[PDB]
Amino acid sequence: TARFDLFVVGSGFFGLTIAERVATQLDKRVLVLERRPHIGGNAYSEAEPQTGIEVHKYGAHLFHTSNKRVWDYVRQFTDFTDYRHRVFAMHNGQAYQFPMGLGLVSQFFGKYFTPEQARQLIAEQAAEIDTADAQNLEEKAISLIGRPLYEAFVKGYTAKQWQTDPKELPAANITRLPVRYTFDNRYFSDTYEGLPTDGYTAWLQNMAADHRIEVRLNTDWFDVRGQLRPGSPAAPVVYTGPLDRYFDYAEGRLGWRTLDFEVEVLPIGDFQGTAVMNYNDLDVPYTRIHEFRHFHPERDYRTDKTVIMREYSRFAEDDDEPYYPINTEADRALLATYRARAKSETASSKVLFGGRLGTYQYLDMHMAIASALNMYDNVLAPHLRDGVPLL
Amino acid sequence: TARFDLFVVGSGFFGLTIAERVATQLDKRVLVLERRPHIGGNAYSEAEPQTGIEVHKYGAHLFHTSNKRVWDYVRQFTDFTDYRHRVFAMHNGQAYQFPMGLGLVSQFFGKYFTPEQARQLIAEQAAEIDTADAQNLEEKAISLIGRPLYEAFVKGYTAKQWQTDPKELPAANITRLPVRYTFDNRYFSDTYEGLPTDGYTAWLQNMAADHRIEVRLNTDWFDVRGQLRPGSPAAPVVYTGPLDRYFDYAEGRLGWRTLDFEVEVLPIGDFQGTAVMNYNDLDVPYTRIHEFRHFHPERDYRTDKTVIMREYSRFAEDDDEPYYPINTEADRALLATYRARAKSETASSKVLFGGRLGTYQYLDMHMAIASALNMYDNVLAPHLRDGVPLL
Ligand SMILES: Cc1cc2nc3c(=O)[nH]c(=O)nc-3n(C[C@H](O)[C@H](O)[C@H](O)COP(=O)(O)OP(=O)(O)OC[C@H]3O[C@@H](n4cnc5c(N)ncnc54)[C@H](O)[C@@H]3O)c2cc1C
Ligand SMILES: Cc1cc2nc3c(=O)[nH]c(=O)nc-3n(C[C@H](O)[C@H](O)[C@H](O)COP(=O)(O)OP(=O)(O)OC[C@H]3O[C@@H](n4cnc5c(N)ncnc54)[C@H](O)[C@@H]3O)c2cc1C
Ligand SMILES: O=c1ccn([C@@H]2O[C@H](COP(=O)(O)OP(=O)(O)O[C@H]3O[C@H](CO)[C@H](O)C(F)(F)C3(F)F)[C@@H](O)[C@H]2O)c(=O)[nH]1
Ligand SMILES: O=c1ccn([C@@H]2O[C@H](COP(=O)(O)OP(=O)(O)O[C@H]3O[C@H](CO)[C@H](O)C(F)(F)C3(F)F)[C@@H](O)[C@H]2O)c(=O)[nH]1
Repeated sequence: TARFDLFVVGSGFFGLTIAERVATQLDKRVLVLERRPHIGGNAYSEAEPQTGIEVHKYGAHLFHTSNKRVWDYVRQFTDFTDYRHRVFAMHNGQAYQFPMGLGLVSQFFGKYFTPEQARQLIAEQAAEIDTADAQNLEEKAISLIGRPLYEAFVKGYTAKQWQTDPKELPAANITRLPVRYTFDNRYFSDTYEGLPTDGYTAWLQNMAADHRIEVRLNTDWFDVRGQLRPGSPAAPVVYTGPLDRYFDYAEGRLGWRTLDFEVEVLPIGDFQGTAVMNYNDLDVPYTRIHEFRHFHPERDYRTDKTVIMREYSRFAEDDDEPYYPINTEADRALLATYRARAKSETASSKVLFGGRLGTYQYLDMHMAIASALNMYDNVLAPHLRDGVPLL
Repeated sequence: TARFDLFVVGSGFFGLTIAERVATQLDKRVLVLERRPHIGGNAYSEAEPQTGIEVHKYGAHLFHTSNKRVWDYVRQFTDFTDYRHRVFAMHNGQAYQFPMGLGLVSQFFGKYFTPEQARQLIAEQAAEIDTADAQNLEEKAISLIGRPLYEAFVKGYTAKQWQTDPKELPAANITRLPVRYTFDNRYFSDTYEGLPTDGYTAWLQNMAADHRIEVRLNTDWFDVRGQLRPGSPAAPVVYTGPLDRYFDYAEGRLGWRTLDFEVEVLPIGDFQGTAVMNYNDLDVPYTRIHEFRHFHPERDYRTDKTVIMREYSRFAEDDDEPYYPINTEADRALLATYRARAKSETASSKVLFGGRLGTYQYLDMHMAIASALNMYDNVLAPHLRDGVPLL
């Protein structure tokens, strides 16, 4: 007589992966509850009416992974193009090859450097701190790319994105970018990469297309959990919303970063001649500019119009939507207290916590999907199928 | 009682395509005669013993095509990697993004140019001649990329490759390179591109693997045609050797360009950090340098050794192997006389002429394969199957 076998809070890639796996592999009924008027979370996309160009409404999303299982899993719901993401950096009125590589070095220092000459120069300029003993973002970056490059391509950019002292930011944030001594300027270094052939929304709709999956939009979990859970007493709950918001900020508010976007349809065919242009200087407010027509070069759009998007970073207010965890020393101490409360909620009320917002972690699409598969394999499936305790 | 149904002179991509199609689609026996001690022509490759790195013995060969039929045809004999060829240009001790694009323009002129600002600058600097009215290479290049770029990236390079006045060289030679106003630096602009997964030699061996195809190496056609053709009187002949050499240079010698190579195994892991580096300046003898480890970035070779190859251009002597047709006005006049003789040989002795050497034409791998398929479909197959006259 139980209506649902599982509750899922959030229709992001983590939530949809969980819902899809439980519904199709266990033949169970899943209710997905979404606060927003649309599914997919921040991966939600829409076609711009004038051009037909797919616009990433919540910031550019580029898919990439070296996990074969994840790669094989996502291909069940969408095809991928042969797109290879590349980023250019604007500094002092000049566009630079990016990231760290022979192109960047040769441009910034005025002459060509062999792979060995480049390693030497950097080694010299990284002498202050070694890579292994780097506590924070600043120590890590300087140890990897040297100081003169750090000031001209990291200092200003980091200040605009976090508004937090780099000595207080995690070192893992900078290791997201590949450190290279070749002319290769692929922004990612994963085995598999590409954009959804028919868009992200179509991809996300396929994952929730199963008839055993019900998605209720414009619905807040905390407004309806009092009535739904009695309808299905034994049904566990997978929560992917903000971790601190779940406990009503009892111990305090975790530091988040949010983003403002500026979408504009220009009466020209090409604005910058590339997909993403980073702006490292402080004389400009936005961190970077996206031109979505270059996301799909295999497609042919009108050559008299183009759609660009400028990106702005600031602290996430109470009514803002959290995009990036800050993870300072104070933030991590607060996180540990919420992790304890979360661990108690699992034992007391069968509530699991996952996703970027649910765990306060810097998660990409492929990392959240992989994390969702792990939670399913090791936690959810043994419980829903064999009755194994959730923790 | 006829031993062979077809004679093929040359085991290049043109010759092997012809042989493979006739043998498998018509169930006919084909004799392939090769002057060299190996098959594949200039596409022949070998693994360097110290590293295991595939070396293109007769110059770097990059496959690319927009022809779906050709693409589907070649995949029957080999797989292709996701390799995308890119070339960098060395000038005045600095490495430049190549070819014509926003990267090159921004580097050479000292500041960033928008796609519109770039079109303006070039337009100004191309004012002398318009693209449509370009008679030769020099007029075509200047009309496309402007003069200051022409002198710094085309003048010196063209002088080293052809040693012929650019006003006397074909305009089609420069249109091989994509003219761009974006940051895209893909050297080719075809739909399909990649390198043979298991090497070129394995690819070529598969095309001639059929039991109805016999390949005789170290055999010159003109030494054995007197005895072979009586053995198979009705068998046509597909000749892919030098057109003028076939008629013993009766009307004169066509102008060809040959190449000398300098292969070296260096005691370092990386020489230039990219596959191909062009040298546009005259203060260096070689036209470009290839580093073959970057041809296959999906592979992992030893990091203490690397194999490079320097390329030198000069006029093809009598004992040299012709690589590039010069095609001056005098050359084309001589070609017209050989085309008439060739047309007579087809009527009198059933001898077809194809390939880069057989037609004195600037042919790529995909263009020769496509040309071979056309000759098969429209000429050879109707003759060998229905008895239709060859011309
Ligand atoms: C600006 C930005 C850029 C990114 N770029 C990339 C990229 O380039 N490549 C890449 O691989 N990844 C990228 N990511 C990461 C990726 O978008 C997400 O991690 C991904 O969607 C994974 O799912 P998630 O569960 O963390 O969903 P999230 O989208 O982080 O959000 C999950 C959902 O929970 C819902 N929710 C929250 N609270 C409630 C509630 N109370 N009731 C109901 N629903 C609720 C929200 O509506 C939200 O839709 C980016 C993320 C951001 C923010
Ligand atoms: C230096 C160079 C670089 C190239 N790079 C590329 C590239 O990057 N991408 C691309 O798509 N294409 C490239 N090509 C083109 C390509 O290599 C050839 O066009 C291709 O092999 C097509 O076949 P072909 O018949 O023209 O054979 P070719 O190799 O031009 O030669 C055909 C064969 O005829 C044989 N032969 C000649 N005379 C006799 C005789 N009397 N008896 C017996 N045999 C004879 C020769 O041994 C030779 O092997 C390049 C060519 C050269 C020369
Ligand atoms: O020019 C730069 C670029 C980055 N950084 C530092 O690296 C950190 C992370 O860089 P990222 O590019 O990974 O930042 P993200 O916003 O998470 O990455 C998004 O932006 C990219 C746009 O090309 C991609 O869309 C993406 F995949 F990496 C992203 F979507 F997640 C930054 O926070 C900053 O501190 C710099 O310091 N300077
Ligand atoms: O820097 C340059 C480069 C090219 N050129 C002009 O374009 C003409 C053709 O350029 P190409 O690159 O097509 O010359 P090719 O030798 O036929 O091309 C070979 O070299 C390339 C190496 O990256 C590729 O391997 C290839 F495919 F294009 C090639 F094998 F055929 C040149 O003859 C020259 O006049 C220049 O003037 N300057």
